[PDB]
Amino acid sequence: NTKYNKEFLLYLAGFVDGDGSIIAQIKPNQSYKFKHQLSLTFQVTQKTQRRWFLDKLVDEIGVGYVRDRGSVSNYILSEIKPLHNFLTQLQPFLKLKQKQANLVLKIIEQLPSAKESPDKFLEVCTWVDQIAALNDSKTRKTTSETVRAVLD
Amino acid sequence: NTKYNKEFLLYLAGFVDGDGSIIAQIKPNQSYKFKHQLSLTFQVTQKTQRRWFLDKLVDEIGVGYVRDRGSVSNYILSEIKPLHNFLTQLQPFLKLKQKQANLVLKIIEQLPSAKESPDKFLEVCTWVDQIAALNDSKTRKTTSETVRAVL
DNA sequence: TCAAAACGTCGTACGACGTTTTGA
DNA sequence: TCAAAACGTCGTACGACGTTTTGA
Repeated sequence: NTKYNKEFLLYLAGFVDGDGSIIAQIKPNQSYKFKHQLSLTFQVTQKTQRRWFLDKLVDEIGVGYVRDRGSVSNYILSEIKPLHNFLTQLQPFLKLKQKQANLVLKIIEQLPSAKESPDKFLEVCTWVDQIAALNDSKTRKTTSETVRAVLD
Repeated sequence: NTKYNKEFLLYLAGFVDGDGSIIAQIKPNQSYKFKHQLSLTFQVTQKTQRRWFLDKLVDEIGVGYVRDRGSVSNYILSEIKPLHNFLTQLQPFLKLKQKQANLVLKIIEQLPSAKESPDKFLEVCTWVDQIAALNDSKTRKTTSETVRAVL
């Protein structure tokens, strides 16, 4: 892993609480077993002028990347093992997004177990619902209950 | 004149850097000698469902109040002295808003110096701009020129 | 099959201002 | 003539999804 110092973890938990985003998706893909991918994405969208912030932010955390969208850039971390580490250390300090982080961790820890059984998959898809609910969910298309459809 | 928890200062500096607002307005009013009020505001906006978090702020910081906006809510701190204290302690831990902090600080300090000698009042009004420059301003109306041309 | 990356999308919510009153 | 509250309101990000690709 990598072990994050407490001064830094404190600041970050603050900044994540206000300006930052924890996303959980079920992505229709024909390529998979259950024909859905479970993606966890942690992300912070800054204004490209400020990319230095997201870049320093890449260097400090030591994992993940910055994508330039044009006027805006994101810091993205989709890598599961580092993500899990990041979110365990941050969770204790989160005053707002704490539950979503705990839900991301629960989802991750159970990921392998979910590939095995169909109805076990849906139990995990519900948590990626519960996560969605804790954001203001707009364009959401694929839910846990969309999956149950095909699974039959 | 409260001293703050460095643990809580770090979290807050992180929070403010992301979600916080430092606003410097030149607000024309007909009362004042120079016919402008000088106004500093540090605000945090949160959906009213989360209003407790705003209350926590009123508590941890000790001063300021929550305004219920309907579906959303603001924590406001407009009191100059508490604001100068708060920003002094927070300023070293600010990354993204760091500059704004030190302007509101340097403004607050020069306030009485501005109450007297308008050419200095102008010099200070200038600092409001530079703050508005660090935010991306949208509806900005009254500026340091707006005042000056009337001086 | 899977973890990841790559990339496309858009309706409004709210930051950052306004204006005007209170209570000295 | 002040500080400080009260209250009002708009433009363009942007957040939270989305689809598709990559390479083992």
